[PDB]
Amino acid sequence: NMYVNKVWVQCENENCLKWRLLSSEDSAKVDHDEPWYCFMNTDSRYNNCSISEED
Amino acid sequence: NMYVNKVWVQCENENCLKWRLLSSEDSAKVDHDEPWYCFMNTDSRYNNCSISEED
Ligand code: NA
Ligand code: NA
Ligand SMILES: [Zn+2]
Ligand SMILES: [Zn+2]
Repeated sequence: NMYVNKVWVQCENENCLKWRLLSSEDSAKVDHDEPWYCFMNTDSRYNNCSISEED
Repeated sequence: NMYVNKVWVQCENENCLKWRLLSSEDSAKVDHDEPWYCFMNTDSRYNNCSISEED
């Protein structure tokens, strides 16, 4: 029995490229056929390309 | 671009059933066709059914 709780997703702004931590539910709600950017993050702590990557 | 860093795996000892956090590399090294138990955890902090689940 295994479970993925969280998934990292990369911002596709060529001047950012930061990895953001999403819940697995939120990652499931991303359209893979389109680019993903920081501003699409539901986590308001990490929803902007100017904010450093989460430790 | 997405990446799973960690995966939770459940102990199959009927008197334990605890979830343990594995790296995605370690989870990839588990044989799904066999039961998994706490003692199979490479993480010595959480490799025994008597140890509480990680926060
Ligand atoms: Na540039
Ligand atoms: Na019992
Ligand atoms: Zn960004
Ligand atoms: Zn156990």
